[PDB]
Amino acid sequence: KVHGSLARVGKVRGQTLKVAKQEKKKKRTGRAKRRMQYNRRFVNVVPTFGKKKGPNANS
Amino acid sequence: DTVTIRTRKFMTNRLLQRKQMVIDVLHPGKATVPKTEIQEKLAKMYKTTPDVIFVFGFRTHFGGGKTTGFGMIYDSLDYAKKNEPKHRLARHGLYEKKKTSRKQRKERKNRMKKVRGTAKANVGAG
Amino acid sequence: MGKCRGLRTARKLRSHRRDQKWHDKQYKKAHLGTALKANPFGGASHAKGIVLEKVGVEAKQPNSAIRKCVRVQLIKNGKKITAFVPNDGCLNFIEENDEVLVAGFGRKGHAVGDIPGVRFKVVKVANVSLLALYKGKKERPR
Amino acid sequence: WVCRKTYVTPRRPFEKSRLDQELKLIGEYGLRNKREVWRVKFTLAKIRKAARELLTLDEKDPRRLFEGNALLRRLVRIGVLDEGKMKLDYILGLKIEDFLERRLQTQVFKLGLAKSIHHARVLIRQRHIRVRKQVVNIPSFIVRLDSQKHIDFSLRSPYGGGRPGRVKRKNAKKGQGGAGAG
RNA sequence: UCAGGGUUCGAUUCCGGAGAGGGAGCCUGAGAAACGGCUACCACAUCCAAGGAAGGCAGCAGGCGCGCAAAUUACCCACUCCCGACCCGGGGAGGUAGUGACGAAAAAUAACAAUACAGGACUCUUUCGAGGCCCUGUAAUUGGAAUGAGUCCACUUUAAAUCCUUUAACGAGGAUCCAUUGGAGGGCAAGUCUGGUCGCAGCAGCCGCGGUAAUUCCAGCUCCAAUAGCGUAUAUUAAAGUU
Repeated sequence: KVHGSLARVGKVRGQTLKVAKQEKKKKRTGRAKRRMQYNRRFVNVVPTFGKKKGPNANS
Repeated sequence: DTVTIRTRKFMTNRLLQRKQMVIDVLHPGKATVPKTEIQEKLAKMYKTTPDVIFVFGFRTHFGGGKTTGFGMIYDSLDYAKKNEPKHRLARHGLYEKKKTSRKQRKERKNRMKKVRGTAKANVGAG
Repeated sequence: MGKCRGLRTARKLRSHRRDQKWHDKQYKKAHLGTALKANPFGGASHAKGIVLEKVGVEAKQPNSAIRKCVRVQLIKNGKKITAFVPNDGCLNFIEENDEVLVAGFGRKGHAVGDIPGVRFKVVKVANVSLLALYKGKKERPR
Repeated sequence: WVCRKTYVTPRRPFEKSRLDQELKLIGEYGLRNKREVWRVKFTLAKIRKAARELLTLDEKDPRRLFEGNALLRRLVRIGVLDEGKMKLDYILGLKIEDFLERRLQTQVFKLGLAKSIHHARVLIRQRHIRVRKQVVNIPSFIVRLDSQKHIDFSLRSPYGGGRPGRVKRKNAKKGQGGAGAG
C-alpha cells in the first residue's frame, strides 16, 4: 500500500537504511596509480581464450 | 670557508671617478655571505681600502656554488659622497633620513595653502 | 549549380545570401533581438527572484509522477517563471517567500524531459547550494 | 604578458584503441599524466607542420635553405635525428618515442645508476644528480647530445661524497641518546 | 576557432577620436570653447543666526544603489619619466606590497631490499615432480635509505620589507605530514553484484528506466575517466557540403 499521501517528498530517502564501511586503507595518487593500472592490465601477464570478462566482475 | 673573488668586464669610468666591475663569487659548501666580508677582499686586491668600496646585488643561484653582484670602487671618499644615491651611503651608515614617514607632509601642505602671509604656526604648530 | 558564375556578379551573390540567411531559424532570433524582449532573462546565465508558492506538476505520458515545482516572481522584471526543484526532499529546503537563484535546464529554450511548461530549475536558496543542504555538509543558516 | 598553451586535448573523449596507447606509453617512462604526453605530441605535430610547408616550396628558394639547414641542426643537437640523414624527408619519419629517450629520467635509467624508472624520477627531484656542474629538479630537461657525457651524481649528497641523510645520522644518535643516554 | 575558402568577437594597457550631471556662453594663454577655470539656466544635493554662502569622484582608494557579476580609505619617488627659476624641489603618473582556482607555465602526495605466495621463457626428469631465471602484484611484518611540506636562527633581497634562491637546528613507517570531482543500460571508457522502494519517491541533454525478481531510482561494496582540478548554466566557433 501507500498510506499518508503519495505526493509526500523525502519518502524513499527517509525510509532507507543508512550503513557504511568507510576505508582504513589509503589509496595512491599521481604516479603510482598509473603504475598499478599498467601492471594490473598488461604486465601480469594473464590473458587466455576469448572472453567477455571486463575489469570488473562482481557477478 | 675559503671563497674566491673573481673579476668580469672592468671599466675605468673617469667621468664619475670610479671603477665598476662585476663581483663574481664562488662559495663551495656555503653560499651567500655578508657583503661586508666581500669588500674586504676587494680592498686587498686593488689596495683602495674599504670605505670607498660599495657593492650590491648578489643573487645566489640554485644549489649554491656561485653568486654574482655589482661593485663600485671610488678613487676618493668625496667622489662617492657626492655622486652616490643616498640609500647606498646609508647602507653602511653615514647618513639617514628625516623627513619622517609619509603623509604628515601632505596634510600640512593643504593647511599651509589656506593661510596667507603667516604659515609659521602650521610649520610648527599644526 | 543552376546559378550565375559571372566575373562581375559579386553584387548578385552577396545580396542574395544576405536575404536567404533570414529563412534560417537560428540567425533570425539572434539579430532581431525579439529573443531578448520575449525572454524573462536578459540573456544572463542566471537570475534571481522571490518565491510565490509551491505547486505540483503532472507528467506527460507514458510516465506518471508528480514533480513538485515552484513558481517564482523575479526581482528585475516582476514577471513569473515556473521552475523545477531537483533531488528528493529538496522541496522542504525551499521555504515560501524567500529568494532563490534560477538557471536554465540545458536545452536553451525548450522544455526538457516528460515535464511540460517548465524551462528553468533552481540552484541556490540563500547563498547555499542544494547539494550541501541535501548531502548534509551544511545546515540552514536560519 | 604573453602566455600560451603547450598541449591540446583529443577530439574524441573516449576510444578503446587510443587509451591503451597513452596508458602503456606512460607505464614505460613513469610519466605522471597524459598532459605530460600530449605536451610532447604538440611540439612534434608543430615540427611536422613546419616541415610540411618547406617540401612544397620551390627547391633552392632562399627561405627553404636557411630554415632547413638551421632546423635540422637543432634536431641533431638534441639527438632525435642523425646527420647521416640530414634532409627534410626524415622529419616525417620522426615520431613520438624518440623524444622520450632524450628525457632526463630516461637517460638516468638507461645509461646510469638507478633501479626501475620509478626510482630514477625520485632521485632527480631529491637533488642527487647534476648536469655538468648544475643541480636540476626537472625530469623534463630534454638533454642536448653533448651533455650526455657529463651526467653525474651531485657533489653534495650521501650518494658519493657529502654529508649523510637524517635517517643515518638519526640512528647514529640512537647510539648516543637512544641507547647511550636513553 | 580554423585543411583550403571562412565565421565570430574587438568596452579594455599601443595609436586616433569624443566627453567630464544635462545645455549654452566666455576669460586667460602660443595652444582650451578647459570643467582639479569662470558665468547663467535646468535637474540634484549641502551649510545658515534665514541676512546669505558653498558643490560636481566617467583621477587613486572608499560608500550607497544596481544587479548573475568584480580587490587595500596600504607602502614609497629608489627605478621609469614628466614638470620648475632647478645637479637640490614635487608627482595616488609610476614602482612596491595586500586580496586573487579569470587564465598560463613548473610538478609532490613513497621509492628500495628481506621473507611469503604468484606467473612464464630456461634446466633436470618418461611424465609427476624439482631446480632456477626474469620479473609481477599481494599478504605479513619489518629493515635499511632518502627528501621537502611545515617550523625556523643567519645571510641575501629592497626605498624599507615580504617572496624567491642560499644555509643552521628540528621535521615521514602509512592508523597518518590523508586528492578530489563525476560516472558504470545504449550513444561513451566501467556491475544481467547485495539491501531498500514498487509507475510512489526519483533518475533521464537524447533514446528511455520505476506497476514487488529495478544491470538506469535511494544506499553499500567494487570498478571506470580526468586529476590539483572536475562539474553545472549561458554567449560563440568547429562538427554544418543543415546558408
